[PDB]
Amino acid sequence: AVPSVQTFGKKKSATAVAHVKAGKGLIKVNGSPITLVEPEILRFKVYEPLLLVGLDKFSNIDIRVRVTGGGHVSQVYAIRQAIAKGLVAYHQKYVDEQSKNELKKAFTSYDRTLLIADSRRPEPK
Amino acid sequence: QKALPASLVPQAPPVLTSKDKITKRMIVVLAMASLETHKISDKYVLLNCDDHQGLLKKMGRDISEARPDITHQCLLTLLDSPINKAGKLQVYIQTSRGILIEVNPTVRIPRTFKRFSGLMVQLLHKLSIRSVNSEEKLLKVIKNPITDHLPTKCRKVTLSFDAPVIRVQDYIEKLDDDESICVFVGAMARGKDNFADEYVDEKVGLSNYPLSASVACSKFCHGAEDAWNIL
Amino acid sequence: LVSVYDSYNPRTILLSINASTHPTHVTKFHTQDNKILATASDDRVTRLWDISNAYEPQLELTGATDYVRTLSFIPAAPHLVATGSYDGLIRLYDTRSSGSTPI
Amino acid sequence: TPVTLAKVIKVLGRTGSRGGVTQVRVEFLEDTSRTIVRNVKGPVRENDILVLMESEREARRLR
Amino acid sequence: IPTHAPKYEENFNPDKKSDRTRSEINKMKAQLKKERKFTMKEIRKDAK
Amino acid sequence: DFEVVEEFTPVVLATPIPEEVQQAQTEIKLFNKWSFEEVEVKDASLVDYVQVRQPIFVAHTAGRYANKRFRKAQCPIIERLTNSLMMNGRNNGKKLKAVRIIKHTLDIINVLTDQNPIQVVVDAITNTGPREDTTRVGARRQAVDVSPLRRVNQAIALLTIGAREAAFRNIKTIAETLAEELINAAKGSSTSYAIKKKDELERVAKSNR
Amino acid sequence: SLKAGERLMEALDLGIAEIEGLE
RNA sequence: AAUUAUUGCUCUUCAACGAGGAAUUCCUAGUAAGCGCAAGUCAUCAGCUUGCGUUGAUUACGUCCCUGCCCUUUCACAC
Repeated sequence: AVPSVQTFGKKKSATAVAHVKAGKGLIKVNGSPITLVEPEILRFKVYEPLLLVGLDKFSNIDIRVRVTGGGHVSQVYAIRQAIAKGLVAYHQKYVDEQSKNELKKAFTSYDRTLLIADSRRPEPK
Repeated sequence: QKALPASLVPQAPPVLTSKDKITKRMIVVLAMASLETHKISDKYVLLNCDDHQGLLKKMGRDISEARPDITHQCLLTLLDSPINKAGKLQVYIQTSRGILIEVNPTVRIPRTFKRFSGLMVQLLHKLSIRSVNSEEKLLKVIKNPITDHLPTKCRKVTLSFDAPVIRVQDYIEKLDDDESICVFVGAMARGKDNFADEYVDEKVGLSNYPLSASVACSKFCHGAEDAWNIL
Repeated sequence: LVSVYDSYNPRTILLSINASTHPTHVTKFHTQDNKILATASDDRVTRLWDISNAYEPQLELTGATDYVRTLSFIPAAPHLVATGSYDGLIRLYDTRSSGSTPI
Repeated sequence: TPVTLAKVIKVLGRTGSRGGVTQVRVEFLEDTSRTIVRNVKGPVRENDILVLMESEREARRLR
Repeated sequence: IPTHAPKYEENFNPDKKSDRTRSEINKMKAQLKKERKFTMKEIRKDAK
Repeated sequence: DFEVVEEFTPVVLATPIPEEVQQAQTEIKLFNKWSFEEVEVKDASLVDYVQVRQPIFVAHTAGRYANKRFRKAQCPIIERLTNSLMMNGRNNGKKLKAVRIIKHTLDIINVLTDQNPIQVVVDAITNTGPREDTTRVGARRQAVDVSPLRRVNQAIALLTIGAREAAFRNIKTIAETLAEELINAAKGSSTSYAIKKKDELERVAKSNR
Repeated sequence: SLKAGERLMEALDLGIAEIEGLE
């Protein structure tokens, strides 16, 4: 049994599930590499959990993301949320708490919606 | 010394619309134009000082305020002036009831007031008048205010009797190289010049003696032509 | 006309200059400066344009009596422009000066 | 002419101003003690800077 | 600049309509529509 | 001679990541090309309202900026330019199209001017923000000052409206006309629609003070 | 009409003008 | 066989149109606006009705100046 972690990301009807296990660096979304995530114009939204912390944080793990629902924009936001939360959870479960806190600080400083779900519920006046 | 242009063939200058925001030009706005159509019994007619005194008295509006002939003769003067033929003149009509009319410089206003009245009736009810040769809209009714349709860099004056007398050629020379001129002329019998106080930069006067609206338009057009060397 | 396109995209026209009424036989880019375009036409006037504001020529070089159909930029000196014309004279212009007459 | 920059120290209330117009008190950034009362068209809060073309006119109620 | 003569109708009436047999047939269709709508409304009122 | 080593082994991921994406971790750049540092707001009184301090990779941030009165000042200014490009009806909601237009506009600006296009956008907004305005008094007009937020809003609206007007009924597209508008507005060249409108409003205010 | 405070400024203008003139 | 224009092309011939005037109405966040998809639920609806998701903003969030409506003027400390 390898060390593995399951996390979820949401944006509207989209839902992404990330499995982060011990590995070599394979980052796949829907059975396809992360560098083919469409659209081109929004690929860096998917990339930015990787680029905020560094690829060295991803050097020893495998991320596998399965996404259903929603549209292109919703699915991109669900992917990036699931990947960020899976990084934080893996570094808290099998790596140090200091690494977890530093990752959470970086992600929170850039964008909290990487970590906490953005729910646009109605507000009656 | 200097090379000639490749073609010395004379060419028709471009006609100026409100789509062209950039080109320097002269613009005349005939404000407070008395252009109102009313239904008799059944005939729609443009209201007249001479032919509709009974209708004007019944509706309560004064008969001296119903003067579309001033607008007619000012249109004749402006469109027959050489600056229009050179293509550097644009005409807007601002009626007293709030209707704004754009006049294409290529239109030919009929010389007789009867035909002018019929044309104004059809224009005011159909919102546009096209041409016989091509279907281009020669007269159009457009959305207020005028400053939406005016050029972007434009200097706005009102022709008024009380304002100090200027020289038109010197004023047009003092204008900038890229800036256009807009002149508000009251196309009315007897009023006072509040018609364009929301738009204009300033009020200027043309002569010490009182002028008709057609004479004011003709004087400012002649000064513009001598300033821009049109002739 | 002087039409400046993207080098590998014929659909997009970044700039279109009405340089002359006569044919423009030379269009060259300044080698030292990437902002300057030199055009030589049958007006017998060569014109240096800035790529940013191309409504008026940045500089007009005159003094040629016939048909400038070649120009060049001296490599070390970015102020020098050489124009060759059909009257036989290669005229060197210093752009920092007036530029109406060759040095 | 040079323009003056003045920071909003207080948005004045119960002025009686015309709707859309807000009366404020601003302290000059150049001389940090001088103050002047002005009228502002946009949404203004405290501690933002206004660029005044003239620094001498005292604002009145527009009504 | 060119000059174009305006296309306008003397004695213009906005209420009155502006080949001719087809126009008469179209007016007849308009009359048919009005009559059919009116009879439908009358029949429905009687039924209620 | 002081050195800190934090990488003790060169990183190779099993999935291949492109090299420009690999240099993208050292600095966050707009569309991976334009740098938010050495970007300065030239006009103070607009530093708080034209914000470039927080780098982004693309101009599609789905944050809430309408909940609070001055929350929109915290929004990135390229995002606000994109949001104003979604205006004028026919392309309501087509934000990816507007982001593509901004991307091509910044490419055109950098090619023509050899500058950082974010700085050109900042200079355009700070120049085209009018400093004095009028308001009607119940027809008298009285000159008033204008808040920095309204200055930024009106600058963005004037730039986008001028770009649309230049692109309409013409061969040139919205990206080319917006690039021309931003270049002339940053230059203050008075060719631009937004600078002409700003000078017109300020002149009317100077008259009616 | 006038707001409170504007009446105070106009009263201050009138009164202080009279006092300064008398002094 | 062009009378049947066999037909072809062009001109002439006849109507409308190129984003909608004055007035007037609605509207503040997953809102305006766009896009399709499904259902047809005892009233209502198919000359349509309702639902569902997908993209998704600009501007104000102040003020009683105007136009309305409403309300008052009859526990300590401090006022």
